[PDB]
Amino acid sequence: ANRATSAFLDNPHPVGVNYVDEGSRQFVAVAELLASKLIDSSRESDESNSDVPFVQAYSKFADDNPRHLRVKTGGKMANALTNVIRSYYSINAPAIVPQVEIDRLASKATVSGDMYNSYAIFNSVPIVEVLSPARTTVSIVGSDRADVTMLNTGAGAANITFNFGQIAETVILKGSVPFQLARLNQPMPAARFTYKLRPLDGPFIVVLPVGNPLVISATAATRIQVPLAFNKALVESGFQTAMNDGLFDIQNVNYYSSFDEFIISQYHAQDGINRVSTCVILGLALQAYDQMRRALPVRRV
Amino acid sequence: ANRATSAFLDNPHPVGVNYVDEGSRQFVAVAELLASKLIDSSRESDESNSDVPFVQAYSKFADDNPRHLRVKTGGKMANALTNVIRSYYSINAPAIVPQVEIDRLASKATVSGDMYNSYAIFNSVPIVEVLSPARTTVSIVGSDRADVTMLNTGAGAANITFNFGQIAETVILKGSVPFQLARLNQPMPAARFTYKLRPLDGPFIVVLPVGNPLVISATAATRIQVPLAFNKALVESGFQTAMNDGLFDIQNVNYYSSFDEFIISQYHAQDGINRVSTCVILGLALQAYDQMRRALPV
Amino acid sequence: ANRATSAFLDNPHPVGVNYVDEGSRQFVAVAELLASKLIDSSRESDESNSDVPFVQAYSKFADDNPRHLRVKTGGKMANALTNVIRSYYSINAPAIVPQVEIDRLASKATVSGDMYNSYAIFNSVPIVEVLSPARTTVSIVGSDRADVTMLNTGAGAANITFNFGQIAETVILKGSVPFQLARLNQPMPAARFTYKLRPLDGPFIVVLPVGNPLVISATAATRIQVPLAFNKALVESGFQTAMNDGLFDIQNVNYYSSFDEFIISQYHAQDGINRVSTCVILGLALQAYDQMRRALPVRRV
Amino acid sequence: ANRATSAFLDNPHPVGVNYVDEGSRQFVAVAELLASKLIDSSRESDESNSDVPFVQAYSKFADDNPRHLRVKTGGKMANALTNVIRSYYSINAPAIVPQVEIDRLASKATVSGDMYNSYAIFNSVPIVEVLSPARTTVSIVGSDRADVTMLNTGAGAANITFNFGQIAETVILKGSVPFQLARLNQPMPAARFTYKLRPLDGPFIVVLPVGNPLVISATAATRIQVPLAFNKALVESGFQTAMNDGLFDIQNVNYYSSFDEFIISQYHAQDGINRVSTCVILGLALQAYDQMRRALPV
Amino acid sequence: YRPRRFKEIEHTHGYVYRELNQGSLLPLVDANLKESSSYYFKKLMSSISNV
Amino acid sequence: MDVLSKGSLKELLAHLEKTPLEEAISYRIGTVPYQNVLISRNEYYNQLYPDTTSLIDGVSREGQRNVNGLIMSIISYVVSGSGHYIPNIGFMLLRRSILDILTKHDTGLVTNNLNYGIIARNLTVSKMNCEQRKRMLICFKLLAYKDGNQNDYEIYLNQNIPLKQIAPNFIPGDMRTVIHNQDQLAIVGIPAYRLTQSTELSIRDDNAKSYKLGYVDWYNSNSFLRERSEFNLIRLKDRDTKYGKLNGW
Amino acid sequence: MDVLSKGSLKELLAHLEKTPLEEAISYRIGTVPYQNVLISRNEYYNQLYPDTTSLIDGVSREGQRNVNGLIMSIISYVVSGSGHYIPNIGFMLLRRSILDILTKHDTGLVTNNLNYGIIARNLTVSKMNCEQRKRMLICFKLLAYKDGNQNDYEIYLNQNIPLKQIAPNFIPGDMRTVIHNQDQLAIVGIPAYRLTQSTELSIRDDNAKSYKLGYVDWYNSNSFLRERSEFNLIRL
Repeated sequence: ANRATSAFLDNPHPVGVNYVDEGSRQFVAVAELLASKLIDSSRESDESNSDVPFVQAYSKFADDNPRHLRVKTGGKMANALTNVIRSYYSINAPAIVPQVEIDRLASKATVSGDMYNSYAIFNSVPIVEVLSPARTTVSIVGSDRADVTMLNTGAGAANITFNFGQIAETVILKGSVPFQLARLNQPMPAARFTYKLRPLDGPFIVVLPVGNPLVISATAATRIQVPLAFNKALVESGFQTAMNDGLFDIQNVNYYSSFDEFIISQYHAQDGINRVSTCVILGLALQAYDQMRRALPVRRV
Repeated sequence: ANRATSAFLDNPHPVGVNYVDEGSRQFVAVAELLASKLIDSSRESDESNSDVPFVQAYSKFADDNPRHLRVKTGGKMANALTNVIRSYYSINAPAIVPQVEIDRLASKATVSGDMYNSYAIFNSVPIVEVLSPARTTVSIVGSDRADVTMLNTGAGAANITFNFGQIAETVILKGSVPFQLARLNQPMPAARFTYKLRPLDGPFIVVLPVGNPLVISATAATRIQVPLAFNKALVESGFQTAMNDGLFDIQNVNYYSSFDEFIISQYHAQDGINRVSTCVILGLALQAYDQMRRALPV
Repeated sequence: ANRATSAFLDNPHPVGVNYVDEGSRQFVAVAELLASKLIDSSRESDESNSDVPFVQAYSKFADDNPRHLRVKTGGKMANALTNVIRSYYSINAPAIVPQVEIDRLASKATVSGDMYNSYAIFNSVPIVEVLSPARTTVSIVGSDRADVTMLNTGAGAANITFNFGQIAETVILKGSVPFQLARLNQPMPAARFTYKLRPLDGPFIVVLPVGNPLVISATAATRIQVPLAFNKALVESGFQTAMNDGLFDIQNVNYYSSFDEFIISQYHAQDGINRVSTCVILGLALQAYDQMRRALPVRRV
Repeated sequence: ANRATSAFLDNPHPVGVNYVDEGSRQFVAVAELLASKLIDSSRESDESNSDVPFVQAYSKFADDNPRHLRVKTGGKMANALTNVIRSYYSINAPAIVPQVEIDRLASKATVSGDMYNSYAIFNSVPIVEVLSPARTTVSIVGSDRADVTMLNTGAGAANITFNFGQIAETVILKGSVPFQLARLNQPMPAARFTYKLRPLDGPFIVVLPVGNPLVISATAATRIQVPLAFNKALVESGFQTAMNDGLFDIQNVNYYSSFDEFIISQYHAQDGINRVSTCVILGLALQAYDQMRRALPV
Repeated sequence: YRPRRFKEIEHTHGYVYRELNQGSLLPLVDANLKESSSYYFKKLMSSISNV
Repeated sequence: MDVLSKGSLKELLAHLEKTPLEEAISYRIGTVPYQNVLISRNEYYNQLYPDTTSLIDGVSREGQRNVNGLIMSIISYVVSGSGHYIPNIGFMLLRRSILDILTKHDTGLVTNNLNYGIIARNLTVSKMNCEQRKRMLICFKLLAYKDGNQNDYEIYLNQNIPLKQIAPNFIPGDMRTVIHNQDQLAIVGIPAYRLTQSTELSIRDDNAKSYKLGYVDWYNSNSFLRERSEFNLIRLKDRDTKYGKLNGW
Repeated sequence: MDVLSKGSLKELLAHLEKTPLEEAISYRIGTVPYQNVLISRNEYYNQLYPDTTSLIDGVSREGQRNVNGLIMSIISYVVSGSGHYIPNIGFMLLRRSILDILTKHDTGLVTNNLNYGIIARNLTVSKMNCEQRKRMLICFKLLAYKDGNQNDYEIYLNQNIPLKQIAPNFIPGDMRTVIHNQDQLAIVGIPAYRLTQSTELSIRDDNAKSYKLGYVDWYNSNSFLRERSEFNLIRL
């Protein structure tokens, strides 16, 4: 009867369909590589007590030698990168970057826009639906570690069906007390604390005894193809920086607590294979954004 | 009415007021730089089957050659680094290390003591107060992810007031079931799963219907100016080690699970901007402490 | 019976009693001279397409050269100037700058430091007190031009007393319709549009008939000793910048629309002669604050 | 409910989207610089008895030598400056001047057209709306100093809502008699003559006692980024000259008393940020127009 | 870097005449350097001793 | 970029002869033409910068499939350097030159019902500069002569006084008029003023500066053609000659 | 500047012998201490920066005319370089040097009945660094030994363990302890390389930095300017 679902999986907004070609991917890859040099040069400048390494690196990134009074922000490369990031997030984004600028910026470094060289593990738990009987209450909280608290007020033991989707590879389940769980139309095993499940096996049935509530903690692992320069720590920081600076405030879009929740949510949708490819490019662009903004701080408190 | 507040935001103890000048900040930056070279040299020593790289690195850090019979404490720099960490945590710490020692250790390397050339994001959720009417029970659990559980036993729907402070930049607010939330003196919108909010634009009201409890998860991000060499992975490891080593065992102080909880709690004091700079310098010292202690365990 | 007074003349808060000696006055005069050089050097740098003129002026002003990847705010000279401006406004504002810093900064230039070389004319019109009979309504609006609207209902020939104080030099009265005005115990002259009055002559009585509201517009002129470098345009612009930045956000203080109302309100209070001396030094400091802040713009919308 | 607004804030007309590139901005800055030297040449003509300083400056400005036969107009630079001003005011005005001519005129001087290296203070008072109950009458008069006259004829006191917009930095309120103003959902303060407000905080409630009328005088200050060569006195004079000369005579536009009212009105549009940049360039051009037309009147 | 100290008499009573104008190379630079570039390049090549 | 660098009418008309219609089409999805958007301009403001998208831009935009859209995409290519997205045009049209589309009857396009006022509003004319407007009037004149609606061209010019003054003067069928024209139609070129690498606020202005800075790099690249230094290396067809004539005309 | 430059107990005690009490006190009214204020630090933040005014800020503050006010003014001069405003002290006490006020019975001042805990609280001992703490304890020991209150000095040190660790090792009556003392008490001094001309957040930190930066210029250009005034005059 009752149906419960994860909050972050509901209504994934469409992603952009622009700047997804070979030349555009080279522009994103070049930006990440040159932004990395910007951070490294700034550290070296501090150690050597000379601004030459930073001035030299900023000249490659921004194609200009800065003046003292004018604030340093990155120039055309920063402008193009910031607007392209907006275009990836939603369809409604203006997408106002010319192709001449993209081609010129992609020619700064000899790098390849390969977004399928390696993989990464994304630990967000997808709970598509949890179907429960009438006298039982189910609440789902959390995304990185989902805690499903279920209480059986009914007279007899109830069966609750778990649907974790088909994208995730491994889901590990732990409970406050040992509990019974098995696949659809299969014998119930002995009560155990921990289960390791393949989400493709099928809907899973859990037995809820009458009495104290049972809380099941869930953890998932999904593998998504990403470039070899992908760094999850830098991507998350860039995602927060972009959200705070107001680059994602577009009409009719969904806001996610992490890039982990964003990429998994788009995966768990129709044409999700194509959506993930765009989201991966957005991830590397966000990684470039974080490195570039940390080396060139503008906001003051 | 009932008031609920975050545990980590209650009674932030005063931080130390010493070793925050330019000379002392250069000492901390030098300590981090030399500690990083110590870790790198040990790795190079293992790879090349020679102790020459480690001897040079330890000689610069400790001003003495390593010896097989003696123990590798780290020298006077290790003692000074431990003492400044104690003074940073609380104002009741002794703060014994003299200035002539601080200046002599800052002259080992040439690094600026700038602590405002970059920024870092701290994902701690400040919930200053959650005002609740009678018959409604509100519980706040967690700091990195704050889960607020509310249920009403009354006949009608209740209004719950949320205050997230004036420091956090954005707060993303996710509920177990769709719920309505709006600012003061604003129409209530249709129920929806997620909300993005700026804590600055006044308190927020959430309509709580009668029935099953509503659990709402909060996530916040705050930008604080930090040095370029800041590393949250290293700082958090150093925070745990210093707490394990008793560097923070001073009377009339509070304790925190992680460094981000410490920096947000001190930010939310009566005048929190005073303590942020001192807390930031403490973070860089803990990063140096973590690298040095891993190379030279005791 | 009824009494009316100008809004800006009510409860003038005390001014600071610090940084009023000869050495502090020399510091303010030095700041104004060097801030002017900053503005001209910025104009020269813009025309010459080089940073040489600005670096020389900033180095003299801030004892440090302009720094890349670091906002240029003015260094210790800017910090000292900003804090003394706050101290001049109110006693509640603290005294933070030490005497050693001021003496060091006062030695940069060779200014005289005299505060009584010249004069300035201020246009704020002081209406200390307007006394009206029981059936007459009186309203005072404005500071640069005061519009006094008076209505008489019933009876006839209500007598309204005007008290313009003793500080103002000349006051000019203009009426919508010709009106009668004369001093105490003097015959009333034929009705005429305008009057020229010396505020020291005494209280002025104006005859107000029934119906037909009569509005009197008053403009005043007051002379205050000021330095030769005093420029009212720069002082007023500096006043607004200081208010916007929050330098005057002190407890138990009064806020004014312009520096004209500030200096006149302090002059009309008790011991106002010694208050004006501090206000003039605040004016010169605000002149330096304006030119320094326009040369270096920190605030970005 | 009666709603009263400032007269100058209504129906801001679209501004021109031309001559805002780097080359065109350099042209306006060159015109300001060369018109300034033209005025100064008159004084340098008086120290001697010759007209060589004026002839020298006119040739630089107009690319032609002055002649006693004809009235000195200004040459190609005068026509370009006049037409560019018209294009700034309205989008319906044609962009007559070619870009090749502008590029040629921009090479006369070596100035850089950076229009965001300074700021200016604008004193127009934005009153978006004043909402009053049925019995009360509210009248708003003036732009530089807003005199709001309110009379209450009902039995009880009235609450009047003031909305000063979200652009002005500070607003100072002075009343004829002491009055009480508090922000929404905040306790009323005692009666005072002067209130200092930050418009971003929220709408303000004013208590109107029954009896004699209450008049409030408002003064506002707004900071707008302008070029360093900006002179507010010179800009205002040029605006009056351009209005008199008929440069602004074009269908479907709004007319303003001063450049203070013009820039604030545009800033308070739906997308007023993009209008302010064009308005600032118009002010610099108007500053050059004032200097040039005074030296060479037609 | 720091300057070396003078004699004690020069520190107590010494004075020096200095000019703070640094100048500019733009008047020489700002020209049509097309024809003079070849002559300047020949002098440039001769400045460094040749193998 | 190459089209925007053409200064004379002879050079522009020669370029439209060589260039096939496929360069006017973009093949990229773009976005909706007229839409109020918030863009990021961090060099000037922290707050997002409001702007309105338009057809005359350096980026692809969605265009109508009819003959009206095809004409508009050609004009947008000439005045802005980038065309529109018109899906599934036949290969016969795409291989034809731009000049053939505007001035020949062999193509199957029917343009007799074209309204010049509607097109001028869609390709916003109040936003174009003088050189862009001159290029548009060249395209309108070529369409009028092919269609016989030369009167409709004149009535349109009489309704707009500034356009009539700056209207290029040539006969679309006589080459002698083209050679005599002294009009300058170069949107991008070598700048006499100082051109920096800073960004601009509006989408049109920022996009135009990208083309301006790109041309300077293209000017100093090896692809640029220097007549005074390599004139003997040029093919006889592409060498500058006084007797060069367009096909027909 | 001269007092903060002394780096040894011998030099500090020698300086206090040659310095009259006039230099310790100041004639500027200043402001009342212990006030929560907002100051401007535009180097770092756009908003105003909170701080609390203290007696060791380095800026003259109002003080009472009792014995405690005079002692607090002396200690502030030693640790911050500037004293407080005590109205109308009198010529009799102004001519006396600082050490005689601290360690002599001929000044006519009753320095007994002095509470070191109250004085330490008023001087914000929790905010001063090791060198400033050391200098404060030196003044306390001199006062205690002159009035025969060595027990009260020991009681104060026992209650404050952090101050007991860094207590000075000299005995006021013995000269051998003074000469062999190895304490470092130099707040300011000529530094190797240089220090950036940048502001600091705290009132104490910024004022202390202003003393360090100006010490180099004061060191080179003080002898002639002081001599011009010293010539043709009699010392107090």
